[PDB]
Amino acid sequence: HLVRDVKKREYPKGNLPPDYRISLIDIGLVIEYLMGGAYRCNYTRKRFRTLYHNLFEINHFPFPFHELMVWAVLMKRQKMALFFWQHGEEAMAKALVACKLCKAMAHEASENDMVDDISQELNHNSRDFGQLAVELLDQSYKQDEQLAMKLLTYELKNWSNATCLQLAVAAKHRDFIAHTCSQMLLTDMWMGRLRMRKNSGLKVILGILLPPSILSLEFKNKDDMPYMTQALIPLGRKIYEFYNAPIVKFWFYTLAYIGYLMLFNYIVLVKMERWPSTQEWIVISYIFTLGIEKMREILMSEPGKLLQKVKVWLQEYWNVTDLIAILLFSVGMILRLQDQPFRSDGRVIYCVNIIYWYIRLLDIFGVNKYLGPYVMMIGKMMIDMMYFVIIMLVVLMSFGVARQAILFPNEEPSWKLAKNIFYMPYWMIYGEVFADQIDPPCGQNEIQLPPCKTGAWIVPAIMACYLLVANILLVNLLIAVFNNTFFEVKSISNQVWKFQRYQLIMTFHERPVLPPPLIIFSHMTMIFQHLCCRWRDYGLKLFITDDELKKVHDFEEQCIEEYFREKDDRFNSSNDERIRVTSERVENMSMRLEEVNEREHSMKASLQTVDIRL
Amino acid sequence: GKLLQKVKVWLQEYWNVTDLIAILLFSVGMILRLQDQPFRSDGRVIYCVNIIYWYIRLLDIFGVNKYLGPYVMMIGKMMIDMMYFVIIMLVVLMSFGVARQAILFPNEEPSWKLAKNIFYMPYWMIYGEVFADQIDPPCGQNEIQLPPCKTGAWIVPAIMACYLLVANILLVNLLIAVFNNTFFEVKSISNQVWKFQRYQLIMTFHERPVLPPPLIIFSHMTMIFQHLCCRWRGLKLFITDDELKKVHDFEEQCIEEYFREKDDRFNSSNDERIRVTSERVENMSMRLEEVNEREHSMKASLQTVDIRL
Ligand SMILES: CC(C)CCC[C@@H](C)[C@H]1CC[C@H]2[C@@H]3CC=C4C[C@@H](OC(=O)CCC(=O)O)CC[C@]4(C)[C@H]3CC[C@]12C
Ligand SMILES: CC(C)CCC[C@@H](C)[C@H]1CC[C@H]2[C@@H]3CC=C4C[C@@H](OC(=O)CCC(=O)O)CC[C@]4(C)[C@H]3CC[C@]12C
Ligand SMILES: CC(C)CCC[C@@H](C)[C@H]1CC[C@H]2[C@@H]3CC=C4C[C@@H](OC(=O)CCC(=O)O)CC[C@]4(C)[C@H]3CC[C@]12C
Ligand SMILES: CC(C)CCC[C@@H](C)[C@H]1CC[C@H]2[C@@H]3CC=C4C[C@@H](OC(=O)CCC(=O)O)CC[C@]4(C)[C@H]3CC[C@]12C
Ligand SMILES: CC(C)CCC[C@@H](C)[C@H]1CC[C@H]2[C@@H]3CC=C4C[C@@H](OC(=O)CCC(=O)O)CC[C@]4(C)[C@H]3CC[C@]12C
Ligand SMILES: CC(C)CCC[C@@H](C)[C@H]1CC[C@H]2[C@@H]3CC=C4C[C@@H](OC(=O)CCC(=O)O)CC[C@]4(C)[C@H]3CC[C@]12C
Ligand SMILES: CC(C)CCC[C@@H](C)[C@H]1CC[C@H]2[C@@H]3CC=C4C[C@@H](OC(=O)CCC(=O)O)CC[C@]4(C)[C@H]3CC[C@]12C
Ligand SMILES: CC(C)CCC[C@@H](C)[C@H]1CC[C@H]2[C@@H]3CC=C4C[C@@H](OC(=O)CCC(=O)O)CC[C@]4(C)[C@H]3CC[C@]12C
Ligand SMILES: CC(C)CCC[C@@H](C)[C@H]1CC[C@H]2[C@@H]3CC=C4C[C@@H](OC(=O)CCC(=O)O)CC[C@]4(C)[C@H]3CC[C@]12C
Ligand SMILES: CC(C)CCC[C@@H](C)[C@H]1CC[C@H]2[C@@H]3CC=C4C[C@@H](OC(=O)CCC(=O)O)CC[C@]4(C)[C@H]3CC[C@]12C
Ligand SMILES: CCC1(c2ccccc2)C(=O)NCNC1=O
Repeated sequence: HLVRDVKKREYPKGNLPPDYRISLIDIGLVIEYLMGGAYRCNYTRKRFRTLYHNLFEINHFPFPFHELMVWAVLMKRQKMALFFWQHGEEAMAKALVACKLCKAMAHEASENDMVDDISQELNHNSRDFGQLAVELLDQSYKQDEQLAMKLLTYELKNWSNATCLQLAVAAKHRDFIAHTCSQMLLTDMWMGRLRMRKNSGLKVILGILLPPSILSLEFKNKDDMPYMTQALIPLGRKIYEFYNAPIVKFWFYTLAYIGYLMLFNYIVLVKMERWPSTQEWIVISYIFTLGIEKMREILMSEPGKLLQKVKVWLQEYWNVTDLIAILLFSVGMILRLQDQPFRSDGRVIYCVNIIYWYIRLLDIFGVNKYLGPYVMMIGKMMIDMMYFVIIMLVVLMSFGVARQAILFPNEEPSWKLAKNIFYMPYWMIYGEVFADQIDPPCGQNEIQLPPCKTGAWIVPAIMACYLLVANILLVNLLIAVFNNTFFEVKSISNQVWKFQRYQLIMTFHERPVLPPPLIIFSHMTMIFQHLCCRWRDYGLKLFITDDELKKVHDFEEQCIEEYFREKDDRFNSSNDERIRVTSERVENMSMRLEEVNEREHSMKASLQTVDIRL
Repeated sequence: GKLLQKVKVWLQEYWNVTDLIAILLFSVGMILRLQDQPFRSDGRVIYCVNIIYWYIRLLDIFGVNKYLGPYVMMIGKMMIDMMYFVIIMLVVLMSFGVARQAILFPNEEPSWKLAKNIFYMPYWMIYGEVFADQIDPPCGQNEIQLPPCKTGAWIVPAIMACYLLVANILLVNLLIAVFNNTFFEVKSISNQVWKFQRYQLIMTFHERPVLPPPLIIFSHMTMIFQHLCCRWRGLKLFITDDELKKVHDFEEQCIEEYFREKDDRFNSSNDERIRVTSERVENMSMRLEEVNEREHSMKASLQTVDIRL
């Protein structure tokens, strides 16, 4: 099923004839499609294409097990694949790749409507291989924490030059990106080349606001852990390593967002004249220079097809709601630069972006380890709040239509009838019963009150039923929902926060130095450098040597051997297996001891016969 | 011994710190009140600020009772969850307030009352006052000619609706859930911490003077006079050496019985019983195989010797 899809999508054939002898080149194209992204497998590298063309001790694969694992995972031979995982090397890479392969064959088989037993069992094998990765990583963390880092970040040349961090995030395997080893390593990329492991927020902000405070900060050495993408003199390196550190580039974009948001408030509370004010020109700068940055994230993303780059970008929901608000603020500008009333309406459009850009402070707030899980808590409870909104919408419009029609009989077609359905009953949920208009005094002589509309006594009574259902039934049931969905959403949103930290370090490592209002200088540097170097890759890898590659390898088979050894020891000392082994040995006692008694019967009988003959 | 270390140990107790702060502000209020106007009203204002603190302290006063004290520590532990709610609600409140003030009043001038109108109306909106006359005021019509509707003023009831839904229904109920799931943990910790702070309670009131604060100046002058005249001219039991011998022997009895009862629980837990039985049964299998081989040889030798006889 896979080989038909990768050949039909390459050169549109259709159903390939079943006699097709699927080449290792063709297997390589299956591997790239299931992996996704920029993974370009060693089969379809241009050297092995030459080798297959020139052949159909340079025939044996240097590390055969790696190719066997991929062979057994693609053909669903699970017990064979788990034996291949133990016997070998780069096992951390092998388990995380097999976790992504098993998940990728899972949704492909469900898409092709292959039988459900295929899709369930491939998702079971994905959880098995992913669980072996956590239990190997934990065992590496117990022995030597520093060598576990090198295992997590070294450049996996046999797996399209990725690292074990990138492979797990691509596999969305949340527990691997939430273990203590990965989080304290992601902290090390966050602080960058700074060793300021204390009161981190205050010292970095004082470095930004007062640039002389950078010189009093403790910086790590040049060989502690060089996480990098592609491979007076103190004081210049001190400023450069500070103003490239990802935690520095965060708070320097954050004090420019808080500086933007403080400025835009001033232009809309205070009047706007015909031409833009000095404050408003800094605002207009911030939106468009951000729009160039949001454009940059699309073009310099992972895929190659422009539409596939766009599809990667639409996945992040905070990124797409940036560009909608940027285009909305542009529309608000062009109207604002015209004569009123066009200006008045572009004033209004400006104030509606305020509804968005304070809510984007929620995402900036997500960096903190306490407010961050609180924010993802809010998003999950709103799905429960939508069901509250639908049930409330029936009860609100049932009171609203009944009140507007009984109290106001002889009305005419107007859209204000629709407003009066939703106006008064909606504010009754929030503490205002509109007490003067509950039961207005009618049909009496105060002056002379107007005559009572027929059936107006029903309006207090259906008010009573509506306020009981709204405020003591459905709001109270929403409280009961929110408690009993709070625990599991808490446990999920901590681990999802710890998993989306990886996105947060890696994007800010790729964002420019200067803030959004000054990003036009760095953006001109990138455009000029790309054009001039033409005339004349992602992630932070450790890029290790060869003799350290051997050593990091030897650390890892000892972790495979010790993991499997403690698994055999825990099984052979668990109470379940001790009762089993005791019971089976006692069963083999009973045939034995009964045989001893029958033979001692013949021995005592032969002793009696010899006693007769002696 | 050092004065700064004395100050730091004293500054560990937070109530003590806020006491010294409140006494300094009451001193400042006294000085401004014993001057003349326009300073006497300011000293009165400082006095009325200080009564808020001297009323809250009642919670520390109430912290001796077995039921109220842990409740006060519970309130203190849920303040942090409220602080997170405060930040989130502040973001939503400022969004509605800025949108309201900028849309409804479009020709204002630089003034600090803009910041008041940002925060005033949305904040009282959370506590059951929707300010019904100013939700959608009638405009753009004659009934007297009402002033023309500001452009986009229809948005204000809609962002009102969304703000009140995300204020009174979402965040408050989420804080109910947050307080409600963490109540058990905070309860257990607050009872244990209250039982711990009772030591500081007894200790401090053992060392405090007898006369009340309004008459502690007599005990304080007695203390300074006693310190001078005697310079010139915890609660322990101080047991005898015999009783030291008895409490010592009591303590080896408890240490022995502790280790012995631990070894009994280890050698009567189901885990060790199953382990020990399994090891014995393994040795039994080797030995019964040996007895089988030997007695088979013995039966064969008995048959051969019976052939001999
Ligand atoms: C780093 C983060 C935490 C804060 C960065 C933002 C502030 C430094 C900015 C944002 C809003 C700015 C204010 C916006 C508007 C004005 C009015 C402006 O006055 C006028 O335009 C008319 C009178 C005159 O010309 O002085 C004087 C500067 C001031 C106070 C600005 C001072 C600088 C402020 C506080
Ligand atoms: C780049 C932003 C996002 C963050 C950094 C904030 C500051 C660099 C900005 C924010 C507010 C700005 C101020 C806003 C308004 C004014 C008034 C302006 O006054 C005049 O031009 C007076 C004469 C005239 O009216 O033409 C002088 C610049 C100044 C102080 C600006 C200086 C630069 C400030 C402090
Ligand atoms: C003044 C009035 C108009 C109030 C404004 C109401 C809305 C415009 C805001 C208020 C709260 C916001 C929500 C707060 C929390 C979240 C979770 C967050 O989403 C995520 O983190 C993605 C994962 C997830 O949804 O759990 C950002 C979107 C969302 C739904 C926000 C969407 C926009 C909302 C509904
Ligand atoms: C069940 C709950 C969760 C949602 C249902 C409530 C909303 C859909 C309602 C309640 C208040 C309504 C608003 C109340 C008042 C107005 C003003 C109205 O504008 C005018 O009447 C023009 C100005 C004027 O004539 O005074 C336009 C509709 C609107 C925004 C209404 C739109 C629909 C709203 C937001
Ligand atoms: C399942 C639930 C969501 C149903 C809710 C339906 C009502 C909210 C809708 C459906 C039909 C609507 C009516 C359809 C037609 C008209 C005529 C319309 O008249 C005009 O616009 C004036 C015509 C002119 O003079 O040009 C005013 C709104 C009104 C009463 C509408 C008011 C709102 C109504 C009752
Ligand atoms: C289904 C849930 C999740 C969302 C709620 C959707 C509806 C209940 C809202 C969305 C759009 C609203 C409408 C948007 C605009 C108007 C025009 C508005 O017209 C006026 O106020 C005319 C001016 C006047 O004379 O007063 C009357 C309310 C109405 C129909 C609103 C009624 C309530 C609607 C249908
Ligand atoms: C009239 C207006 C100004 C309202 C006043 C509100 C606050 C001044 C009060 C109300 C409840 C008080 C809280 C109630 C409970 C506690 C626990 C208590 O803390 C402890 O006992 C732990 C600290 C220690 O004793 O070492 C005293 C602080 C605190 C947070 C209090 C701090 C002051 C608060 C917030
Ligand atoms: C849960 C969190 C988000 C609450 C945060 C709300 C506060 C930051 C706001 C809400 C109401 C505000 C107050 C509303 C009114 C006033 C009166 C104002 O006094 C004057 O303007 C003096 C002259 C006059 O009274 O007209 C000074 C600011 C103050 C205390 C405001 C200070 C800031 C407050 C306390
Ligand atoms: C980004 C979030 C977290 C905080 C947003 C804070 C705003 C509510 C503050 C910060 C900048 C403030 C402005 C900074 C400068 C001024 C000028 C100031 O003008 C004067 O003081 C002139 C003399 C006078 O009229 O008193 C009036 C307040 C105002 C508009 C401030 C109003 C309130 C603002 C917008
Ligand atoms: C964790 C939470 C509780 C922190 C909340 C901090 C801010 C939201 C508060 C604290 C101090 C407040 C300020 C204290 C005093 C004033 C002066 C006040 O000025 C006036 O009212 C001037 C007189 C007039 O009304 O014209 C306007 C609100 C403002 C800026 C307040 C706005 C809201 C502030 C910044
Ligand atoms: C506009 C907000 C922001 C930002 C700032 C801090 C954290 C996350 C995002 C920015 O200032 N420029 C780059 N991207 C962005 O959207």
